[PDB]
Amino acid sequence: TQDSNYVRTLRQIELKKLEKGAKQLMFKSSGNHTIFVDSREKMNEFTPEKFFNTTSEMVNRSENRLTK
Amino acid sequence: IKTKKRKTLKNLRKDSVKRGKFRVQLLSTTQDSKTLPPKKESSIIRSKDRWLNRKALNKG
Amino acid sequence: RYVSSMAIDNMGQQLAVGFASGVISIVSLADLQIRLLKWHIDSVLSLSFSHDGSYLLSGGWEKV
Amino acid sequence: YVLTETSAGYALLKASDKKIYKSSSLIQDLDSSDKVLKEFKIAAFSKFNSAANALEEANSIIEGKVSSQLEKLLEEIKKDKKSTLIVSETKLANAINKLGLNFNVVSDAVTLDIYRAIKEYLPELLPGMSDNDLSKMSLGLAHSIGRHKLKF
Amino acid sequence: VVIEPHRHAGVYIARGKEDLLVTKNMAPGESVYGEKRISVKVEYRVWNPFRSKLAAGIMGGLDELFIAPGKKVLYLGAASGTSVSHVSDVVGPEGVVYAVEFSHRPGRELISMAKKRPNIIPIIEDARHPQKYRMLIGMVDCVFADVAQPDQARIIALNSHMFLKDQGGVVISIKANCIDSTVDAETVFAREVQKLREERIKPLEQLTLEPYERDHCIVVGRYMR
Amino acid sequence: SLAKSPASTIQILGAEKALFRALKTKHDTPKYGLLYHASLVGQATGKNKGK
Amino acid sequence: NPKAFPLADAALTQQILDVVQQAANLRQLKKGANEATKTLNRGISEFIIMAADCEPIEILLHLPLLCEDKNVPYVFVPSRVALGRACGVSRPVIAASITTNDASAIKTQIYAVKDKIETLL
Amino acid sequence: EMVIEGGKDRSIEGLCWSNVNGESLRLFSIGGSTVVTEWDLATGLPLRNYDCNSGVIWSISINDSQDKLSVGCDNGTVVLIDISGGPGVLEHDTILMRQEARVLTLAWKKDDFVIGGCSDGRIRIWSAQKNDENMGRLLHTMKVDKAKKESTLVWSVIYLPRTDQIASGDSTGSIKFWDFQFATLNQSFKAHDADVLCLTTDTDNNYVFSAGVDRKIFQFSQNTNKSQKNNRWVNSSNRLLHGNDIRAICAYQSKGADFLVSGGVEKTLVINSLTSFSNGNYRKMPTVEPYSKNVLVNKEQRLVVSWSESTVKIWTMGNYKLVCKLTLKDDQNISTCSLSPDGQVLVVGRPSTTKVFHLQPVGNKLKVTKLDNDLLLRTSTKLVKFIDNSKIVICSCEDDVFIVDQEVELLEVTS
Amino acid sequence: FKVAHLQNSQTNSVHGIVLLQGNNGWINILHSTSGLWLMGCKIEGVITDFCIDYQPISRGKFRTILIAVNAYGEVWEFDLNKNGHVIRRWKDQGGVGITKIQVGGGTTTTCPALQISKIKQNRWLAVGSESGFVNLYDRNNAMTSSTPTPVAALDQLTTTISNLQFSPDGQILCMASR
Repeated sequence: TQDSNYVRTLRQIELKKLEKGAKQLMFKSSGNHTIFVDSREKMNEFTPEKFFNTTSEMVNRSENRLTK
Repeated sequence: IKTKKRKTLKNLRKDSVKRGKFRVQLLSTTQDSKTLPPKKESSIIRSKDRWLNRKALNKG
Repeated sequence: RYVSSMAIDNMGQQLAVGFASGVISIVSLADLQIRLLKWHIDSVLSLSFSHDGSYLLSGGWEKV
Repeated sequence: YVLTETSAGYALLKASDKKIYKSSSLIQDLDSSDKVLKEFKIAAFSKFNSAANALEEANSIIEGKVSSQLEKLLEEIKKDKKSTLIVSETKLANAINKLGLNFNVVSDAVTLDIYRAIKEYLPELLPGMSDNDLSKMSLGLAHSIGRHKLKF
Repeated sequence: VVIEPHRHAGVYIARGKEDLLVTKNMAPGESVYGEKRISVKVEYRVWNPFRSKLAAGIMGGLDELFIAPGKKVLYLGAASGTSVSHVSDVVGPEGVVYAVEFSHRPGRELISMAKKRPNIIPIIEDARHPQKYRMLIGMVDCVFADVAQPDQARIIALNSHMFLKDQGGVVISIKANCIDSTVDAETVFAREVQKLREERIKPLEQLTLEPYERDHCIVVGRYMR
Repeated sequence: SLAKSPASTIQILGAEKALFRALKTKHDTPKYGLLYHASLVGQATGKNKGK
Repeated sequence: NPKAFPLADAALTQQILDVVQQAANLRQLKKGANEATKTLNRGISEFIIMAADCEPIEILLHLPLLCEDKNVPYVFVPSRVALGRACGVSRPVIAASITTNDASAIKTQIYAVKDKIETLL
Repeated sequence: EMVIEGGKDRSIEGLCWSNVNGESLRLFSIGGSTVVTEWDLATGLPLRNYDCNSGVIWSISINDSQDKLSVGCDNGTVVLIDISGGPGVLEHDTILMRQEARVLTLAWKKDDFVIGGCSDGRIRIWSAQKNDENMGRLLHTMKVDKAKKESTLVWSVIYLPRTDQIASGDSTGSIKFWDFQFATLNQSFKAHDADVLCLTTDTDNNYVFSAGVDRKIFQFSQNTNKSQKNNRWVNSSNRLLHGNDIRAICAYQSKGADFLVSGGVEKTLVINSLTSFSNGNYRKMPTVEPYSKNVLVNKEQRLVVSWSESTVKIWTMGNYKLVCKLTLKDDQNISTCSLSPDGQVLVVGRPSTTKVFHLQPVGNKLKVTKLDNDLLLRTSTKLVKFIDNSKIVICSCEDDVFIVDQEVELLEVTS
Repeated sequence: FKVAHLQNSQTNSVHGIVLLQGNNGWINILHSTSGLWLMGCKIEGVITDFCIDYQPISRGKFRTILIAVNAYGEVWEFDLNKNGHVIRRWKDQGGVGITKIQVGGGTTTTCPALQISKIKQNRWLAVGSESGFVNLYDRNNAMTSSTPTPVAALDQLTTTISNLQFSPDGQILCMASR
């Protein structure tokens, strides 16, 4: 029972290190973004920088896009 | 034209195409949403009639 | 509508009319409401009740 | 030719309309106000405006969270008794003080629109108060009623 | 060590040793719930996309988040300060958040953080009766919903028809299991955006926030009239 | 935060350094903690003050 | 008791106590409120069963408060006596935590009962 | 009297009336979807599509005193909908205590309890009595005798108020009567050979009629004084009247009307007598009585148009030859139609829009072209009847009478 | 099965019934001379055991009650001298795996009455369980409560109760485990 106590407190150390290490990281989002539009031409077009505003740097990663 | 008429029909009728990471859905019309109740869920309607036409009751 | 059998139970509450078509009909004698029992495919030849009146023996042209 | 009962604390406000009672309870689509349409349609008739007294504030708060037949509403029935006029209540569950004695009350499906207008422009013309003062008296009433219901 | 701004002021990205999202302070000096504090002379509280729900929508990318530093916002579902603290940080001392909840067990810490911030005013009444807090405040500039009740569309429809000015914002967080389990998120979210555009809410975007929550979505819309 | 802790924690609540050295090497943990100065534990004598 | 949220009906409580009996035979439950909260802290509990029968129920209704932090299912059954019979001791048992396992023989029964629990949340 | 049509891929599985005394009739109906649909009887349109907040609705029932509405859903939920707010306005009330299997049929005891048969072979009893301690939680569960080689589904549940029982038909064919208090079976009959889809009762609960996919209607009677003082139903009678199935059964009983009405997979209706079921006579209705027509002819070109759901077809006499058809699928539902004399322009018209098509006989075929008119495209049409080759008269679903190609003054009626 | 006595209750004619415990909740009662199925009583759950109680009514008339227990602990009492209809439904306090119910202190099926006037009402009712717990109810007062409390819960032997029998006077109960 005391070496089970030893392994259990080692496990709890790593558990707390895990949770308050993952609390201070940032993970890349992966969500199905959906945009609702009007009749058919707004859907046929490219969504023309409606929130990208550059098609090179600030389009395809969404953790912070920008408006210059 | 015989082998792709349903293809061009569905590809012109259907909406919500992809744009890279995104997907551009159409919103529907108050016309249809206020003239009709929504369609049946074919899953549950098929479940009920497939049950009433299961093989264990010998229909004929 | 020809009747070939009849039986009564020990209280006179119900009565079994067995017809030549094959059916049986339990009438309830206090109010003359009937209940049909159809198994005999030929004429019903014999009916009896049990003592408590809750079982009806019947016999006909099938040897059953 | 009508009044409307609007509250912000213990301070109740029976604000009269700049049109007829039928015009108030019939159209309601002509305000669309930026500020001037609500300023023209508005008329600060009666303001039973109490203070930051916790007793009066929590009393009208309980009467707002329940049926609205409080003493301030009796004061409004006193200060609007002209010819059994038409009133616009906020909540339909205040039916007792809505139709208790000589007041043709109406609160249905456009009364909410005119309450949207007058609640959008309460502080700009109805009192002699300012926006931070209205938010401070609202949060004082809110903390009072919160610590009253949620015990300590 | 380098703080860059976001699309919405009051929301920043602290890049450097940990490129992680962050808001300002309206609480001078202290954290509220043990969130990490970064100073760059100026104090900053880290938002978490897992501990909170709006931060996950920001991290998934919400362009016209109507929570914005020149408004006042109505929060129907916090139960505790862990999200409305960051909403008061982003709305700043100019405006006001109305954090309205029903279950008074974590309403204690809700009122406790509303003591520290005058930005946050609490309401301890259920959000299907907005008439019980008619007499407290009206005409908000953006509603937020985090209720996990089945009548989400009806509750926020009543709150937006009573307290939301025209052309304002609606942000609703929808859990799929609180409406319908055993059927997938795509059908239940399409059903809820149709249920919400039955009211005068033009839907703008939905996103599913998948690395932070299982089977959730955030739907934004503009209140028509 | 004290109420949502188990009763074993409330037993050893004061003696954290003795507890965690006696767990991080495989030794015997304390039995009194901050609760040693209660009057009932004062009335007890022997191993039954641990009890 | 009014403040014992989700309480099970008879069929669900019969299958809850059946899986409690076979977990007690497989030595896969921690019986008692302090052992249940220890498994809640360590994150090795599948679901928590409590008894809506203790005369202070506030000696119980604190492990809900850290069940809703670790999103572990919890349920109430009406009898502490019957929960003690199911756990297989001679005393009444107020709370019991079915611990986690991945090679367990009754893993499917545990999963079925915990899904029936989280339907009523 | 009237017909309320629905369109493509629309069905209707349950429907209930509601008439609070002094107010208008109200008609709610579920389809195969997540909403309840309340119809206003004037126009013949839905006036409300209330999306119930849990899953796909399998059954619907109306409270006694008709202020609440149960919808029993596919995810095991029973949702209460507050009806008494006025015609049209429906509120969510309470989701009752959940379960695993889908609840396939509902009934109410009174305003107090709600009984539900589910697809796991069980019959739950919830309490919908507001301001009780056990409101919403399921009080009892009963289990019917399962089939040996397939799953059992309880398909029909009714409450019998004269006694205190629940009658229940399940998919083994067995019909069981359960004492409500003590929640337990009194007697089981092994009546049908396959499922019992629908069962009903009369006013004083002297009879219970029942029917299902084995297409016989069974009658269970308790009319004898000994039957009433002993609480003993007997399997009285049995009739074979339907051709394929019986999916719906109901009963009406008044001073000059006592009939049970039944219909099924074969499309016809059947009327029998309630208190004289086995003895008396019955009437099998025609499968269609065209009070609203789907066919009309024009004497020029010897041609005839006919419209089924969302397609029209035209053929000529000669033999006969199908000259043209219009499977317009921009449409979803059809309604009435008329042709011009000389056979030039067809006009099809439904309660949402109408559309007019020029026709030109190109020989052994036709050529059909839409001619645009947005007034027609916006108007609701019931009847179009062609004053001239160009002028038609339009009756709108909101009681307007236009004359196009404009307004008839129409006096009002005493209400 | 269990064998018991039943009275016609329009004649004073008794006959033996055998009572068979079936699958769903069913008890099939049938005549002990002719084998005719008389009636059936269904309880809701897993039927595990049942017992027969008798109570006298007048000179020469008694009434037979079937007492059947769920596995979960809820007990049905069926009057079966009339049609097999429930008269009481109560719940065992505690007890989760219920294996064996027994009555005693009067005429049980194991202390049977030789003469119809010697039929007695049973005083005690023991519900013995899978953990070895035996609740003991005193039916001189525990026929009214509908959540009756046991007069004692015995716990002396620790594995599954498979026999529990009352002595004919009703002063000893015998717990036994196989």
